[PDB]
Amino acid sequence: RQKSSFQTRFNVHREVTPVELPNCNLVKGIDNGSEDLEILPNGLAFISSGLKYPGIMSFDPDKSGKILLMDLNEKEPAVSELEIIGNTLDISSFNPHGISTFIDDDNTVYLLVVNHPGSSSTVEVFKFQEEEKSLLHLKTIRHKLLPSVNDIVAVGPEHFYATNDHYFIDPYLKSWEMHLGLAWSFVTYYSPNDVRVVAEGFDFANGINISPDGKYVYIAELLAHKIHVYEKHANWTLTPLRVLSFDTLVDNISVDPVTGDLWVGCHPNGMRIFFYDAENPPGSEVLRIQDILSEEPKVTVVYAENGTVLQGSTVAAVYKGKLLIGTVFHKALYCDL
Ligand SMILES: O=c1ccc2ccccc2[nH]1
Ligand SMILES: [Br-]
Ligand SMILES: [Ca+2]
Ligand SMILES: [Ca+2]
Ligand SMILES: [Ca+2]
Ligand SMILES: [Cl-]
Ligand SMILES: [Cl-]
Repeated sequence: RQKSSFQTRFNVHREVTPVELPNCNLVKGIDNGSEDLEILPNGLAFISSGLKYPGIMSFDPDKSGKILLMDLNEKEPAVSELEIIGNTLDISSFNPHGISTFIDDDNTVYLLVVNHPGSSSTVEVFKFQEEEKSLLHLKTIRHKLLPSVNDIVAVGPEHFYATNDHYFIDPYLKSWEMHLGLAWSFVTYYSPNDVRVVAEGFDFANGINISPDGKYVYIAELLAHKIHVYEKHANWTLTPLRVLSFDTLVDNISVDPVTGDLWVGCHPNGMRIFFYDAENPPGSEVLRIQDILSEEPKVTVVYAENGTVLQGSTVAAVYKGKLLIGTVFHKALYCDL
C-alpha cells in the first residue's frame, strides 16, 4: 500500500531506453545546474543556475546562483553570467529556480525569477538591459500564497501563475509532507491587487506555462506523472480541461510560440534524482507534445539517456532546429534536432 505508492510515485524501477540526437554538445561553463531556461523571440536564452534545493545534490553549496545568458543565433553559443545590479536584492544569497519572461508593449523585457534565499520563496522581478548584458532588480515579491514556489509563468511585469511544489515552507515539514503523499501543493495567481489560489491538491506541482494565445495553462504534477491542461479565462481563473499521464516524472514545461507544442524536461526515475548516487546518477528525458487539445495528443520522446552525458534534465526548449536542455544541479546540453 505504501511500498507501492512510493514505488510508483518515484518510478523507482524505470530504466531509460535511449533516444539519440545527431550532434549534442555540453554547454561549456554550466556545471552547477541549469534548472530553468527561457528563450526570447530573438534567440537570447536566459538560464538560471546554481540552485540549492533541500535534500537535493549540489556540487557547490557555497557558490551563489546566477542567471546566464546564451545567444542561440551564434554557431557555437558561449554562456555569459548576467550582472545583477540594484540595491533592492542581496545577491550573496541568490538561489534561483524557475523563471519566466514578459515583454511589455514598449518592448521592455522583464525576467521573473523564483528565488530561495534560505528556506524561503520570493519571486524577483528584473528588467533585462540588453546592451549591457545586465539585470536591473526592480522588486521582491513574497506572499503567504507563495510558500514554496517552483516555477512561474508571467502574464505581466508582476503578474504570474506560480506553482508551489509544497504547502509547507519549512524543509523538515516539506519532507514529511512529500513522503506522506498529502498532495497539498497548489497554484497561485499573483497580481498587485489580487492574489488567489487557482488550483490545488497536486502531488508536487512543478512546471507551468501558457499557450501562445493565453487561453490554456499547463501544469506539470511531478510525482503524479501528469500534465494538467486548464482553460484560462479573461478573469484569470482556471478551469480543468484535461489531464495527460506519462511514464516519467514531468518537471518544467516550455511552449513553442509558433506551434504551441509543449517541450517537457523529465526525470525517468525518481529515486535517482531525489537520492543522488554518483555511481547511479539520474538520467534525462525530453518529450514533445503536439495537438494537446486533440483527442489523442501526440507525445514523442525526442531525447533520452541514462546520465552518462546529462544528469537530471528539468527543462528543454527549441530555437531554429536546436534543442537546449537544462538540469537541476549538473550540466546543460545543446543539440541539433
Ligand atoms: O524544480 C525542481 C526542484 C527540485 C526537484 C527535485 C527532484 C526532482 C525534480 C525537482 N524539480
Ligand atoms: Br540578438
Ligand atoms: Ca519557467
Ligand atoms: Ca488536481
Ligand atoms: Ca521545476
Ligand atoms: Cl512552514
Ligand atoms: Cl491543439
